[PDB]
Amino acid sequence: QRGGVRQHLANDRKKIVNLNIPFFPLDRSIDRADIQNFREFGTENAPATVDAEVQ
Amino acid sequence: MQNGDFQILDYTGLISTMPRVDTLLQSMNLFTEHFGRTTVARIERLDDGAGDIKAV
Repeated sequence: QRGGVRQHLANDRKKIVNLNIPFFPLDRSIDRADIQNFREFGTENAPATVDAEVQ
Repeated sequence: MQNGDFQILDYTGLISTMPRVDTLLQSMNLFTEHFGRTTVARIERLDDGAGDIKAV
């Protein structure tokens, strides 16, 4: 109503957040015992090799 | 070579052996060889000698 009390307005809202991150390791090893007397697949009467298993 | 299916080998060749045979007589040339025509052979022999001479 005219001549009476006024009206008022509010304000906004704010928020903040924090986060972390995970980690993913992976590893495998090699040894002589697996490449000495074994025969490479796909070939015949040929010896295995260390490089092939690394790849 | 290949041991089993997944393994390899070292190949060292072959070894051979034969039995003995003796050739002593053939080395002596002790026999004479004749070549005929049929399966039958003939041989002839002759003997001779001497005798006594009594007094007369």
